[PDB]
Amino acid sequence: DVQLVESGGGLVQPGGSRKLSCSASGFAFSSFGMHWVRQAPEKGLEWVAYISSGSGTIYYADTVKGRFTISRDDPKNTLFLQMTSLRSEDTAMYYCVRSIYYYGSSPFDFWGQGTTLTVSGSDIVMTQATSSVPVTPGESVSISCRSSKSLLHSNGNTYLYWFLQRPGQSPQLLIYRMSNLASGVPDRFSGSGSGTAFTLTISRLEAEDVGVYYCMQHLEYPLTFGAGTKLEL
Amino acid sequence: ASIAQARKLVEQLKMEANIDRIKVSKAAADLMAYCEAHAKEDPLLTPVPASENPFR
Amino acid sequence: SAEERAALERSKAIEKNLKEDGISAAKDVKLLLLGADNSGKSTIVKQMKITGIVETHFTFKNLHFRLFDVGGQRSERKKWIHCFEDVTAIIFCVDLSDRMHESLMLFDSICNNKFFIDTSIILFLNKKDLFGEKIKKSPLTICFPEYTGPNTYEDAAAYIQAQFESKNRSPNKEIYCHMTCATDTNNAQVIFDAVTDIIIANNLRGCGLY
Amino acid sequence: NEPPVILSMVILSLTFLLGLPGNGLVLWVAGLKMQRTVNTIWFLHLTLADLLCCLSLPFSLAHLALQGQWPYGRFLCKLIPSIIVLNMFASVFLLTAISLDRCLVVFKPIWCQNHRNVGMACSICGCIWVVAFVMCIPVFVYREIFTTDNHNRCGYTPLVAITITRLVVGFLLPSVIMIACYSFIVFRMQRGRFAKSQSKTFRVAVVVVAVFLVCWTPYHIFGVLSLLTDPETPLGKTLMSWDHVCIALASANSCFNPFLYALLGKDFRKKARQSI
Amino acid sequence: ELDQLRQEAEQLKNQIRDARKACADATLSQITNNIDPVGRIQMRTRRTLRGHLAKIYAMHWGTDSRLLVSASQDGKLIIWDSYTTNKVHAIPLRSSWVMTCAYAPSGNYVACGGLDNICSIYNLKTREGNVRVSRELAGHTGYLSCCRFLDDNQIVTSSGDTTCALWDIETGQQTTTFTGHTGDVMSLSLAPDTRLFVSGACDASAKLWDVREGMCRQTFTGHESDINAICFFPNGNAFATGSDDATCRLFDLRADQELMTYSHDNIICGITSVSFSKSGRLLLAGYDDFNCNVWDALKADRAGVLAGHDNRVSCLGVTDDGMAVATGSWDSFLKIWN
Repeated sequence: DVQLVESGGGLVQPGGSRKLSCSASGFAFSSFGMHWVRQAPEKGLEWVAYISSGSGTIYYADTVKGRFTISRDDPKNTLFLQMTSLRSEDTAMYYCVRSIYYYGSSPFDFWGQGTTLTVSGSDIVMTQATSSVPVTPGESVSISCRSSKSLLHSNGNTYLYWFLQRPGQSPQLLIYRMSNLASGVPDRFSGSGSGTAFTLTISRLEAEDVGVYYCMQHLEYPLTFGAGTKLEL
Repeated sequence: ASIAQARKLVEQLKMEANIDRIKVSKAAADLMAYCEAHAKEDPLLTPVPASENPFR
Repeated sequence: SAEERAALERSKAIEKNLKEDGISAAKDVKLLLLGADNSGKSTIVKQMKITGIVETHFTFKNLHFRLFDVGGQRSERKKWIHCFEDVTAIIFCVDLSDRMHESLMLFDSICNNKFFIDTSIILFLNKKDLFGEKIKKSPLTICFPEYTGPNTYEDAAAYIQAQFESKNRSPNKEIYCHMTCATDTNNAQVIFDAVTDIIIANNLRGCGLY
Repeated sequence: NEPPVILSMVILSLTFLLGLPGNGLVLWVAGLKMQRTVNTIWFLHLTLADLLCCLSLPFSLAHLALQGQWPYGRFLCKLIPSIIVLNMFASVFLLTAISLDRCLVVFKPIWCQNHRNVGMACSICGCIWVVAFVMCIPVFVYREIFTTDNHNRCGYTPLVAITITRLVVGFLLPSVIMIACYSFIVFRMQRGRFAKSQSKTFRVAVVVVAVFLVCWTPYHIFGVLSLLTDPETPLGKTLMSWDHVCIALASANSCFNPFLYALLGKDFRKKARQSI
Repeated sequence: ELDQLRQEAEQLKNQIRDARKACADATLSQITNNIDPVGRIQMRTRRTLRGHLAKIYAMHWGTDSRLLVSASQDGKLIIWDSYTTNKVHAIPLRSSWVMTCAYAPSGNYVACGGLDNICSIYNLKTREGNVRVSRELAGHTGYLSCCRFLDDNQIVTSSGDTTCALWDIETGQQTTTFTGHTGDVMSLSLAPDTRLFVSGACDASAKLWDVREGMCRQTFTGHESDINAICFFPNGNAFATGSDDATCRLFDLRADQELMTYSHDNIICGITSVSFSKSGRLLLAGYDDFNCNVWDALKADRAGVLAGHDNRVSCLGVTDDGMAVATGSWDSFLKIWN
């Protein structure tokens, strides 16, 4: 089926360079926009770069512009990220994400596997109040995520995303646009909110629902992730 | 050949001729009542202001 | 415009794809093939190389001919004949050996049709030698009661050509006739030259100078 | 109010009043009502150039009424009698391109079906605009201001080369190409399926050529004869008196063009009738 | 025994005609004479969708009153966004001889048919991102004229070989077939409850079927030429059929006869498409005379005209919520009025 295998990560000396490849198969790579998301060893996710379908628009983060660059090879079905001048804070495990956009689409639906890379002002501030909650099976847990600005656009759509990252796996999209349940997700997951304050409700929590939950906004680039509320057994 | 076709045609006619029919006046009355009752919710015969129409 | 810009980009890309597809497909030469049943249509469609509609496309002298054999639709013509307009020409095939009153009626019906008031007809007459043998065996007055003259092959052929060609009335179209026996490879040059003449006429009409 | 100049105002007024309605209506129809076939682009660009000429006609009226001595700034006389030349030469070159297309769509029917689309016509029209703009630079750079009297008039190798270039690229190639092309088109229509025709095509070709050659030739004749005849003499005074009539005829050709090109396209005639 | 059967058929037809005549006591015009007319209806073009390059033959509205699918002879089937005039999908067809299109109520599938005698179903919500041909229903010997999605699993199609057949997209087999028409069936419309449908044949007759049992119920013959379009009243108890005789008529299911005729002296072109309004008071019909006329369904008089098309209008459709109307024509331009 759909497969996104990426490789090319390893021990890199400071000040060097490394070239990463994201091999894609099983889907039409030509019409899909690809992102790049990294995750610190003890911190949350952090958006890095973005390439559109047809290599139209390219964006970079505040700490990423100039050093990094994102390119794709549509006939070869690969996504490339040439990253240069590695500082000490660039260590992470980089993911590969497909985010096709149209009316009613489901961006960030499929995530890659990840390659470890052991290296030797007006943005929307989106924060989760609580960073750790203890839960038990059979109970209901609610996670909240406040946004600095109003995420409700004039067209009636609010851009809030919810992700779950199970231990040892990759994040899986659960709720897109703060109200729509992604395909394959069990119906017990629900989301709500109003303009600034958003909340996600989990009913009949099970042993497979343990992990860390993140909130994300897509109103404008750059994209800011939440602190990440961790729910443990 | 033609015998089967004639039998099918006469069977169809017999089965069709046994349909109950209401008066025309009652049908006209109920069409008119339906047309009048839903007159408020009709963005076409009653123009909608530019504030409340998506096709601005 | 927050993320609808990607949707706009996608719409523009597929609009460009549609435009490119239309420009690429506008270069094809379309031809409509008609005629009575068992009149040699299969022979000619298999003679220039290569269930409802059967399309036989081939290339000759840089002209991509798209020939549509629509003889498989046994239904009312008037409900689907209007979609075959804008065609370059209509090929009409008639069996000279046999099935002639029906051919004349069909030619009269298809030549005076409302949608085909400007499309010229390329008329073919195969099975010439079968007709000559039949003339040597039986007179040509059997098919046409009102035929008077010598009973030679050339006379009969010219008379049939005149009867077929007299059915048209529109000044803007002409009927091209040719003789064939189906044992020949000349059934492609005639279509080519007729199509070139029709192209010149259509271009002159479009420029307004004609 | 001398005859040679009052006639110039009469011709300019009739040309304006016959062209602005016709050019405006034809432009509106070809821009919105009509589709984007290959042949429509030539008419669109020709009507654009003729509307530019008609809109620059009031500048000519003001110049003739004041006997020169433009009261505006330098930039106005640097602009107007350069856009005028650009409009006239663009009209001439688009007429030549229309003739070339008319021969091409006939003598090569096979090629003109594969490699013939709207893009080629648009590129050719852009090339015409570019070459006209490039060729109308000398009148823009060799412009000078000289009062020499009570009022400040506008005027100016400097004159022989520009006159020869204008006459060549406005008279020889256009007329020769047009005549040869229409002769070839008439000849080709005498072979078969066209014998009933060749009576209307010949008339159209000859009337178009006659109008083109009666509307433009005096202008070049007197432009050269001014270089041949010295000034301050009646031979030259008559020339400058009739130069206004020559310019009036040159403007009149612009309004005459739509009535011989746009309105001969019966479908366009029906579309314009429906629109009006 | 042929003569006896013919006599029985003739007397049955006479009895049917007598019963239909007996139920008529007062016409529709006689009862709606004391109501106020709707007045002049001014409709203006709000959006224009210019994507097609050939003659547009069919179109359908989305169940959310926002998406729209259009099919043309160019061999493509584009999905339109009504609110923003964007294009979401461009599906290339196998055969360019297309005469119908349908859009699934759930929004997952899009049908297509034509001179190729095969109904093709396409899958929109595919995991790989592209649209793939899910099935190819091939059981007809004649051109398919209409097809409507009953649900995501079964679809009913009308064919030009004097037959209508209910299909099963899961296995691709004709579950039920409807026969009885003498000529080509060029129109089809489904009930609001999807429990029964009617067909309009080329022999100037209209029959009432039901999908479950699979047998004709009632026949309505009042026209003089081929019927080109048909559509139910919103209540589901009446329908209007437009023919080539330059007239469209209103038939009543319960009365089983005509109600009114919608004809004008200055009208000669035949009807190509008929549709109703949300409340059923306005009946918009497309004409071959280059214009679309808005007919008052109860007063039987023209309330306005929809002019602005350069060719014959092939299809027309009102949104599910009644906000706007869309018309497609042979000049490859699709217009939204409001």
